[PDB]
Amino acid sequence: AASEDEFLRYLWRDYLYPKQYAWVLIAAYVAVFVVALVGNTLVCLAVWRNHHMRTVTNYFLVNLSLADVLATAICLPASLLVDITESWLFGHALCKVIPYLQAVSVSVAVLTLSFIALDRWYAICHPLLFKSTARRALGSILGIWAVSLAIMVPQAAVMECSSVLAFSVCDERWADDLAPKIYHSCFFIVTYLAPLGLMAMAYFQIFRKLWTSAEVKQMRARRKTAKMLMVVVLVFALCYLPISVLNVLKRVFGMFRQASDREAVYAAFTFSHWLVYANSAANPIIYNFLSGKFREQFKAAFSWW
Ligand SMILES: CCCCCCCC/C=C\CCCCCCCC(=O)O[C@H](COC(=O)CCCCCCCCCCCCCCC)COP(=O)(O)OC[C@H](O)CO
Ligand SMILES: Cc1ccc(-c2ncccn2)c(C(=O)N2C[C@H](COc3ccc(F)cn3)CC[C@H]2C)c1
Ligand SMILES: CCCCCCCCS[C@@H]1O[C@H](CO)[C@@H](O)[C@H](O)[C@H]1O
Ligand SMILES: CCCCCCCCS[C@@H]1O[C@H](CO)[C@@H](O)[C@H](O)[C@H]1O
Ligand SMILES: CCCCCCCCS[C@@H]1O[C@H](CO)[C@@H](O)[C@H](O)[C@H]1O
Ligand SMILES: [Cl-]
Repeated sequence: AASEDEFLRYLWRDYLYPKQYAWVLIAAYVAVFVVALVGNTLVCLAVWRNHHMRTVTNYFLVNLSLADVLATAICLPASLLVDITESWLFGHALCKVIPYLQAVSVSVAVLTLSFIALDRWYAICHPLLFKSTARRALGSILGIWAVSLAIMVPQAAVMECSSVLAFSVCDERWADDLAPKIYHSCFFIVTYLAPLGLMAMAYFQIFRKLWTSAEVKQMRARRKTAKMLMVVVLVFALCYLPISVLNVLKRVFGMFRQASDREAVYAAFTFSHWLVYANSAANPIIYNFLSGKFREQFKAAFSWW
């Protein structure tokens, strides 16, 4: 009578749920992969074609798309396999490269948003101290890459591919308990908390300032960009909060060592990994709704191809 209820429960646990879980996982990763690649390519195209769009902000936004593409093309497919098998199938060398490239992508992105807020802050709040030209934005972009490429070397250095006795795992090799705590504390503050906290205070001051016929035309244009950039910074802080918190709890507070909640821990990190990659898909979509100049070029792309 009730025996069929027990069968359908084990049918759900053994087959239906895991098959319904792998489908949503792969569809979410694939949908983000496609949208992030097309959108971020359109961003680079829209600025390359439209010469009026070659502002200092948009030159930095193109750099953000390069960091997003780097993570989507290389890191996203690797993260998808790890989140399914929970093992490393790409060998010893890629165990250092891919984790390194992901850290490099995060540094470039947050440093790019920082220089954008810094450029807007001096342009609106404190004029005539520092001149910002597209020629000098290209030099800042190169410095952003040089710094990110350098400071993420220790991340690559600690990666180790160790066999488990038939399958390999890629994880960090730490000689002592204190080093990972100090490193991952600095990682969280340097790549997340400090820049976003400064950015929030910068945009709050920019909001106070923004909210002669030429000066009114200037403000209304600057208002359209501030409204967009504040959303980008807000979506960025949200997309990156879960993984940043999970890494601090794991690496600094020694959590998630018990194997009883294993699947729930995998589910939490998996969704947080996807949220990072979803950010790359969000940015072009944000530019479409909050920027009419990007919207125009995006509509021109769908009409042509
Ligand atoms: C690693 C990479 C770093 C380098 C990357 C560079 C990134 C650069 C980005 C943006 C430029 C920001 C420019 C600076 C903007 C600063 C804006 C600012 O002063 O904020 C005020 C609030 O602060 C205050 O009370 C103080 C608030 C303190 C909050 C502390 C907790 C959050 C931490 C947040 C991060 C700390 C970082 C530390 C930097 C060394 C509000 O203004 P308001 O008009 O009301 O006048 C003040 C009023 O009189 C206070 O009532
Ligand atoms: C899957 C993924 C996605 C995003 C992040 C991330 N974390 C913090 C801020 C932003 N994003 C992480 C991550 O947890 N980290 C980044 C890095 C490893 O990245 C990868 C990426 C793909 C792969 F197959 C193996 N490792 C070094 C360790 C650690 C800090 C992992
Ligand atoms: C918003 C749409 C509805 C979401 C519903 C999610 C149901 C998940 S049931 C799932 O059953 C497994 C059986 O093996 C257990 O292991 C898991 O702990 C448990 O989470
Ligand atoms: C992304 C690829 C799919 C991942 C699915 C993970 C969820 C497993 S649910 C369930 O967990 C039980 C634990 O008690 C086992 O007994 C069952 O055999 C298993 O079905
Ligand atoms: C650069 C800053 C470095 C900060 C990290 C080093 C200090 C350890 S924090 C400490 O970690 C323990 C791990 O077991 C937890 O049990 C505690 O609750 C928590 O307070
Ligand atoms: Cl792994």
